[PDB]
Amino acid sequence: NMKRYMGRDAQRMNILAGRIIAETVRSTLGPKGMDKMLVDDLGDVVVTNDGVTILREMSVEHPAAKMLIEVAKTQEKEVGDGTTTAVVVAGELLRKAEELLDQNVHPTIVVKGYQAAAQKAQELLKTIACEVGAQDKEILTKIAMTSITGKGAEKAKEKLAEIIVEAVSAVVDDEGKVDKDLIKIEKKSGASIDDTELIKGVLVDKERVSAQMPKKVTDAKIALLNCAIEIKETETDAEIRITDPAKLMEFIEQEEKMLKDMVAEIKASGANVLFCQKGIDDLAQHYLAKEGIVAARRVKKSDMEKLAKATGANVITNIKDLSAQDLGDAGLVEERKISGDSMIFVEECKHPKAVTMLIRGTTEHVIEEVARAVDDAVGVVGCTIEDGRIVSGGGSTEVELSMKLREYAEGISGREQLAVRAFADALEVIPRTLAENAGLDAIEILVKVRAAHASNGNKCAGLNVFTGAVEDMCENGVVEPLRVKTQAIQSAAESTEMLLRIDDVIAAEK
Amino acid sequence: NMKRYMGRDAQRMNILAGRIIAETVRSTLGPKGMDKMLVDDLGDVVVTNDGVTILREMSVEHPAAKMLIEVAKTQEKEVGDGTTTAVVVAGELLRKAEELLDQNVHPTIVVKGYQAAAQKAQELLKTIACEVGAQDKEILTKIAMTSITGKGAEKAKEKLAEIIVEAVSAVVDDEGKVDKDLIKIEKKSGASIDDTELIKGVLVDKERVSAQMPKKVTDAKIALLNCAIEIKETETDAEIRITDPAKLMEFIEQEEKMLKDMVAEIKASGANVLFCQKGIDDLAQHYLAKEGIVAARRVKKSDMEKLAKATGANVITNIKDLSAQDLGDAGLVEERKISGDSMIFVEECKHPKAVTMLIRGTTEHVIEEVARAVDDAVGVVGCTIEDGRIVSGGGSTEVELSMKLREYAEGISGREQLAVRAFADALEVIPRTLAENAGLDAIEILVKVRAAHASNGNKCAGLNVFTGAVEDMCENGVVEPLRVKTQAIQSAAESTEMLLRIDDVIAAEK
Amino acid sequence: NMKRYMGRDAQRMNILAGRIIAETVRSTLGPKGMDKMLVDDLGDVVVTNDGVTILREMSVEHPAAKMLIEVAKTQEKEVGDGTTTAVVVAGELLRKAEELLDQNVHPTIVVKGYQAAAQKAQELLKTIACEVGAQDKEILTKIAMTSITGKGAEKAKEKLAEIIVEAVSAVVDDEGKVDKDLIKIEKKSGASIDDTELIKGVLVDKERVSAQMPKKVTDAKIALLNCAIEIKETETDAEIRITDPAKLMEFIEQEEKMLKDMVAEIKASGANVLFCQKGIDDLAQHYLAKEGIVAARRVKKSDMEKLAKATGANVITNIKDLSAQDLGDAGLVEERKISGDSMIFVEECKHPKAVTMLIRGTTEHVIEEVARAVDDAVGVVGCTIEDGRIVSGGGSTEVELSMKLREYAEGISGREQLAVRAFADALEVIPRTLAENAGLDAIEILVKVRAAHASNGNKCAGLNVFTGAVEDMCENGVVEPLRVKTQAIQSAAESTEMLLRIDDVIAAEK
Amino acid sequence: NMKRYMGRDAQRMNILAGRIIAETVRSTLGPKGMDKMLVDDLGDVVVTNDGVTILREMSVEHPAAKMLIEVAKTQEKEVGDGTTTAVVVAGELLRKAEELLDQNVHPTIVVKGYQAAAQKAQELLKTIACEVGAQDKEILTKIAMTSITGKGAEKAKEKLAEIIVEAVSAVVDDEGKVDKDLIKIEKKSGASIDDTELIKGVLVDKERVSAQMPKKVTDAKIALLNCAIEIKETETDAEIRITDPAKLMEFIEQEEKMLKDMVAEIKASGANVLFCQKGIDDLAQHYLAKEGIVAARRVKKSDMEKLAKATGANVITNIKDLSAQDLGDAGLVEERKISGDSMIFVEECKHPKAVTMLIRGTTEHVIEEVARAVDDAVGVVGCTIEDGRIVSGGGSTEVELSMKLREYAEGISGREQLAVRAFADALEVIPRTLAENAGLDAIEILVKVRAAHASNGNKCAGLNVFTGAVEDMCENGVVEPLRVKTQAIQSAAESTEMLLRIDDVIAAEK
Repeated sequence: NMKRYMGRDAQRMNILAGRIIAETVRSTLGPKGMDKMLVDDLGDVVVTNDGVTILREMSVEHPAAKMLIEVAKTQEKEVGDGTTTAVVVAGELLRKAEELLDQNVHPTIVVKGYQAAAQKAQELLKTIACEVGAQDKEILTKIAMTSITGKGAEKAKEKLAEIIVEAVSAVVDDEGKVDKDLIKIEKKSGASIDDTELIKGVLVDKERVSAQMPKKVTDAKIALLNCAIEIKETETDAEIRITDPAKLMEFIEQEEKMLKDMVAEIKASGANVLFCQKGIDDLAQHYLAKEGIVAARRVKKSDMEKLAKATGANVITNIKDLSAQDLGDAGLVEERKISGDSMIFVEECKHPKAVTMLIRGTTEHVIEEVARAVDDAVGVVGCTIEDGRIVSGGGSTEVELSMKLREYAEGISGREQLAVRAFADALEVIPRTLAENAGLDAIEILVKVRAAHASNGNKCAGLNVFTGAVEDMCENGVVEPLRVKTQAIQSAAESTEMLLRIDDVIAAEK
Repeated sequence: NMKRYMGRDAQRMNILAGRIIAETVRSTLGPKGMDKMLVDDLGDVVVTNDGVTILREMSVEHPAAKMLIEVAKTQEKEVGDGTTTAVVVAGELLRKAEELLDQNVHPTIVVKGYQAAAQKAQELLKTIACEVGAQDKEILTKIAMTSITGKGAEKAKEKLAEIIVEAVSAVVDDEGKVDKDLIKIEKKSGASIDDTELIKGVLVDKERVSAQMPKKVTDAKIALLNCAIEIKETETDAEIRITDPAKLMEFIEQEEKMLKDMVAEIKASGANVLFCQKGIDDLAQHYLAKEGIVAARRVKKSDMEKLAKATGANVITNIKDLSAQDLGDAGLVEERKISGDSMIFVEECKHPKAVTMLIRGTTEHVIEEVARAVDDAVGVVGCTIEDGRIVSGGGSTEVELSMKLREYAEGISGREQLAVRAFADALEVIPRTLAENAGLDAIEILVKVRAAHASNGNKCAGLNVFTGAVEDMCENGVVEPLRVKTQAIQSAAESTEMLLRIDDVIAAEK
Repeated sequence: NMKRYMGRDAQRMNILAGRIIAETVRSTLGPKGMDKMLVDDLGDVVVTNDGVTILREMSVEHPAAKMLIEVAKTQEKEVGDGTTTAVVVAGELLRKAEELLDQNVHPTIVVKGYQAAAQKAQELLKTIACEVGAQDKEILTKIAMTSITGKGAEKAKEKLAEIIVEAVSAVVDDEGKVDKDLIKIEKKSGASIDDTELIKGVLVDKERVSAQMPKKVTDAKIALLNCAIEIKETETDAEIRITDPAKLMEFIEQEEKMLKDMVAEIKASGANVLFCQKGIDDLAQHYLAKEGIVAARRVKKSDMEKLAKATGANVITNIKDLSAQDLGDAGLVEERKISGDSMIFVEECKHPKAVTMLIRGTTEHVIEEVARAVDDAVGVVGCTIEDGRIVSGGGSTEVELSMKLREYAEGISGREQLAVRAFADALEVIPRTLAENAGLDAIEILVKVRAAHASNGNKCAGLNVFTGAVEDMCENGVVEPLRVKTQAIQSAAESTEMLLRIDDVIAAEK
Repeated sequence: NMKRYMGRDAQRMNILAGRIIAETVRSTLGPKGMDKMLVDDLGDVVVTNDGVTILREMSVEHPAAKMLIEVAKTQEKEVGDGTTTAVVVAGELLRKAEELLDQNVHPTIVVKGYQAAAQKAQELLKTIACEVGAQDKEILTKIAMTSITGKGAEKAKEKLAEIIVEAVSAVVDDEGKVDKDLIKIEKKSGASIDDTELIKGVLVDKERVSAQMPKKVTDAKIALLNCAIEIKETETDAEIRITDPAKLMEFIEQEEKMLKDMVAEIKASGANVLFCQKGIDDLAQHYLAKEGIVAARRVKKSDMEKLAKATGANVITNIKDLSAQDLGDAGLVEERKISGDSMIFVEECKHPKAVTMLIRGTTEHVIEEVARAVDDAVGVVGCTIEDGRIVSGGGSTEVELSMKLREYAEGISGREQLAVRAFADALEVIPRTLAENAGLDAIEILVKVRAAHASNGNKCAGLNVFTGAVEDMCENGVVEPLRVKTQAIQSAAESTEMLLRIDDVIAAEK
């Protein structure tokens, strides 16, 4: 019952099917891209702009499509959004090989061509790289503004870019390995995007441990405890053997003394706020309250980590080693209710190594996609400070790229010319698809812009989709990180190279 | 319902079916070989070039095909890639026997012939053996370059061969038993092949045990512990019987003292990095951190083994025997995140007995097959230093081999001549299949190259598939280990010999 | 639904069905015999030459066939291979009785005849017995060379016979009860038969217990321990009741002391190699390593037994009784990897009472059947030294046997003549079937060889299947143990005798 | 359950499916074309080279494919073979529109382009027309030799072309409407093609009506009767009322007299051979035999028609009007058995207006396809004398056609350029597909031949598939009727034009 594909059969399936996946998602590309609604088997509803979410959620059957998950997953780790860009070009590359395969051009020649094209593209990528001010926050923000496109919340790119770039600039480390996961994205539905804000510290989704404890403490002295605040029990099994009535109270009171004195030791640190990863004994809560100590229980480990990054406090295992010099600082620690939801807010931190962006919004889908938009911008900004070099975006540079690729094809010649020239031909699909999704005549845009664009020193001329005509991309600030174009485009092809080597598909049906 | 085959019936099935398996995989052979896509019953997708993976993953039904698994499995242990070479010749040997069997040539005569052919081939194998510089790394690398063919990452054979041969030369032992499993292949998807590199030490896929511990230590003092760092519990069952309140704290504190002092003993070794195969008590982490000790927990035993090979450190069971002289060394021990994945890197080791090659790449399939390519090259290089003798490859030598096999057939005569001559005839299928898969007229190549090749002292003349014409294989460096051709070809036949003795197949259907 | 057979009905079934089993396996007989492929219900594949394997694996339905399992099973215990010989004759004996039964010859007369034939055959067996040098190893080897026929690895009978006969001569005991199970056959797929070898000692399929222990020790001092090397626990239930904190360390250290001192006692024996049938405590490994003791854990009991036979070491239960005089010796004990498989080799033993033959080969089937071939040769050689008397083989002697059986029939006369003469007629089927399977005219061979063979003193004239003509079997060394022909042939008939008494078959269907 | 296609959906289906039909039949094109085996639902076997047979016999499901039946059916009526030529180009035209449709080029623009291309092609067709001798039989035969290609009986084109062209030249009428159905193709399996021959007259598959009649008559006097030779019965119902015994014989004898005298009247015409479309009374046979009249009964109407064309005899209804001047002539009328099959042969006719080609051959398939080959040649020869103008064939002229089509595209410009240039691009697929089916590098042939072909006055340069290289088509006589290229190519596109207008497919499942 399972189908078996060899040679041309496998080619027809792999090419058409992967192309069909691309044909499905091609509409999502860029400022003019639209969105998709995916509902799973259990009936749960997801609204997405994200290609990876689309691929990982859609019930993908053909292996060749499943390959795109691997590529897009890597694209997520490096560049974030715009993966549609790579997919669409690959779809054309599949079509371009189909045409050459119909001529019976040897598959290894096509791949040989793409390898040479990758090497030549690397040179071209280094050539198009525009050096920019590595520390200029405002221009960096301008890049972030372009980064915030292809979602409906770019109307507020003003505040949004400010928060996102500020957050990244805050976490800048000597070494580029800066992990954007050190910037927390906190989601809370309710209200609208207008209430979104930057917290120079951390928001903890927990409740005040005891109702009687202070609700707000300004210059807090933060302690981090990962141990439970209870009567400690040994690892070795042990049992009390009582032989006299008074012992009943002596041992009960001993546990009272161990807890109480342990709390006195907590108090002896000077701590005024204490975060516990595990639980807190009811009586512990009582004494801590009487000691004026504000407590948070069962704090999620990753939150414990961000607390350390914000306050400077170190997680202590043994209270006996806990001293005042182990305490961290926060300009304000306060218990807050947002949309009536009790949470513990760590704000105004002195020298936070991590920060948290609070996102507000009308629905779960709103806050999911806005939060996703923030992660996306944050990734590309991170790359932008990681290599202070950019290129114009919007499909404009790919014209200049194909421009000289055609020259290489002419200098190479023969059948290899076909493979490289076809690559170049596919490289132009990006502006072509943008134009079509923008509702414009793509032939008009490509011909006319290509004519203007080529012109030796007219590099930045691209398409303005708002006025629907050729325009200088530079002054409008339509640019992209060098890294995003670099890794996405080159890898897009290099992964296809393996698919092109496939001449036999033997697949069982699940 | 089960089918039963005897005599000719069994012959027709065994010959056709095994031939069909060969017909399926024949396309995968050599520099011009293509790839296959296999998807299992659960829908999981595998992309492979490897014959053994193909046979062990494919749902093989006919026993005769299952036999090839046994041969290919041995081929893997000795020679690695190129198993297609043996399979294809065997397929022709099956066809050649079919023709002779249609004449009713006695099966034992065919086998008798192949036995004589194996013995004569051994003499011929010793004759074609070219002695080469046993320690010449660069020429060895040139061999490795040929070894890296039949995969799409040979574009980077420059760096790749350098790492692979360097790694093997590093682990050279007085005795040839050098086990290439002493060279670790570490896979990490992300980025592209470009980032692949040689680690003169070991990469450990674990996280820093305590967040507060040093993240980087240059000249580290490595200790290897296989015991858990916890309060030790006896093998004999034991229970504490408490009769006084103060005992509760005395025993709790006793465990604190046993742990703490045990840690002091760890500190007394001078160790600055400690690897634990089992777990580490939370409080242990605290004290070790305060002692400035960098710790790794739950370290995989095989990683513990490579750590010993890299640092010189010995795995200690009893801390009481742990002393500074038991410590090993590493030029750098550092906590790193790659693609945002926390790992512990042991680099720049002084005199590493094992090394680790880090492979980067765009997809899981990329890193699987590149890693497989590395294992393959490593095996054939190992054989190459194991016997410093080589032969030309590419099907060229097999012409010279059949050349004199024909002379033997003429000196032997009779019906035995048919068996030996048929063997020789089958021996030429290799260049023949390469030619066909290369898109060329195989008769043209065989006739014309055979004419040139024979010519007494024109041994190295083989086929250049890039220009598609006869060429001197020597100057182009198209060569293979003596061992690979030796074991693969001789065994290929010797296994068939048993199949030829089969005159009755009685098989139940699963 | 079950079928019921009486009288002639049962005769027709029993005779035809058992004959059909014989007709199936008759092709496997002798130097010219072929092989069979049996695949079970689970799809597992077995390749065999062995009749017992064929019968015990085949799904046998008819009871009469199941009877042959009992006979062949006994044949295995006494003579090993050649069981086809007995089966085929019995098949003819069934046919010969059918002819006589069609005349209504009384069943008890047929059996009465076979009883007399067994008695007369015993006299004839004693008469044909050729006395040979009981201790001549080389001629014994020549017998072993004939023993190695009917498998495809007789090409290497040179080395193979040398190892097999040497191994038997090594284990010769004053008493003939020598059990060939005292010679171990060790199988390792990989490489080819060429690497097969004799180990004057034992190969143990286990790993070095601690990585730090010596990997090779020449003149080893072997100790055999069947007890686990751990803190000993009493048979009586016991529990420690701790009342003071210091006890925690006192009891932990007590176990450290019991283990450590126990190891000191091990060291006090002088032992340098220790085999443990059970497990070894992790700390025990540490101390033993520090003491320079090479250890093997979880050693299979039968391996413990062969170790005793090789080294002279005695298995000790109580270490307290272990002394240096209990230690055994081995010329070399070494940790080896074969095909990358860690194993512990006990070689060069001084006065080994057992030896181990290492078999190499390309597939599992190779090593199974080669190992089976070794067991077979070993059994018939054992019989050959057990009674230093032989006869010519190849069906030649059975002519001389029938020759005088015909004389007995003539001296007996009457209906009894028919039974005995028919037995004699069946006795000639062996050379007849060999001839047919050899592709020759069986009537030509039987008539012509019978004419020459009879001739008073021309006993050794038999068939040379290689040149396909009559030849003196003696000079070509085509001979068999007296025992094999004796037990196999006589019993073959004596078991049939019971089947002939069956006049009623009432069998339920499973 | 039925599927519904709109817009792109319908485009993808129509384009792919029709292309797939083309991909199936493309292999059948030209001298190097191969054949197909089609077996219907009832199991009957058809072997064909003919596209129309392929389409009308294959179970075609998609309407777009069914459209090709309409085109090919017309192609059959005008040009006969080579329909694959049109189909393949259309398949590329579908692919070329797919590429333009993927750019969203307006469908009417594509069609507008093809309309202009048809008009320009008409001019180009008139331009390439080579005027040739209208009555030169031998050169005409040379054209017929090319016409006989793409079937395996062209080995005998010598005799075959001679018969076919002679037959056409024989039936030449002042007016071109000459219907080739006036040349009968008579099939008789048996013997081989060698016995094929031209009959200047007609072969009738009927038996001699009376065994006693002459078996052979040289200068026969032919009469054609379409009425039955029986006692005539009135249209009006009538009954005889007998009142006297003698009347019984009077009326019986009256019928004897009416028949007999009617026969005398037949004899009075002088006729010596008589063909009856209906039956012949038994007694009529008797008298006609006695009168020396050779008779054929139940003659098929179409055979009656060819008899008139051969002899000049006119079909008579009323014998009373039959006179000697109504008789036709034949040089020989004879009863013959071929392969033992009695038939009536009308040969050596004086001035035959129709002729019959007798085809012999080994199988039914042989005579079906050879007969089909004869019909095909006859059609294209007919066209060739219908307009005494030809062009080179073999894909050579289509290069020159596209050559100037490219010039038109350049002189037209804009988006219309794309449509026309794409047409031109598709026009080259013919030599491209020939090259591929010829086993050659199509890019090599197209590039190299295009380079030579273009060259102003180098028109006739095409591909010689026998030597596999460029060659002057003229001297080798590789030419085609002006009509065949004209009607086939232009119509091929004009039919596609309608398919391109399809934007909605609503199809029920049968």
